[PDB]
Amino acid sequence: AYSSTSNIARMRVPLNQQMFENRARTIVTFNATFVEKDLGTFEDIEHIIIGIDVDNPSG
Amino acid sequence: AYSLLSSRNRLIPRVEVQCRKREWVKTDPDSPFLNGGREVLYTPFTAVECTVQPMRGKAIRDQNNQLMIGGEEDYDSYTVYSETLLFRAREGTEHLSDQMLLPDSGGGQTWFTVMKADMYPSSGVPRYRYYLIAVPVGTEGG
Repeated sequence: AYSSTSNIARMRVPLNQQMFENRARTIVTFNATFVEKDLGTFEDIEHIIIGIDVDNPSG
Repeated sequence: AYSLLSSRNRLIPRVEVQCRKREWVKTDPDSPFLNGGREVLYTPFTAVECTVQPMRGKAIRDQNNQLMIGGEEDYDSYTVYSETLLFRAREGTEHLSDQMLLPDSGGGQTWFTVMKADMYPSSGVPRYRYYLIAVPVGTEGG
């Protein structure tokens, strides 16, 4: 997408020491969005094991 | 006084070249400027006999095709010995510098604009030396 624009400067440039050539220059700024793809994946979680310890005073 | 140099050579070949005088004029009726829509008026003529030679060095500004950010631009120049009087531009006037048509490095023919003229007022013999630069391609100079 388009964002903004800079100042437009008009210039005169000598050529072969005989003539002045008309020119101009500007900078136009755009927005963009870039997408890239990973090189792999991790393994899934198929099985989960959890250990539990319940501290109590009776034993 | 000089005698031998006051006559045409008989060993080195010489050629004639074509030239054209140049003025300028204002065309816009209402613009308040001296420039207006500038125009140039031409009147052709020829040089009696001339010798053409190229630049002697290889300096970067004397090369024919030059690399610029736009593209391979074009440049040419010469040194000319002649027995005809050619004039440069004069300020506060409507006269421009004389031009003359010579072959170029690309095989075509283009106009060269007089930039430096050498004269020897105290000697008397009418022999001159000129230095010329090719008009920018696609325009008629300035």
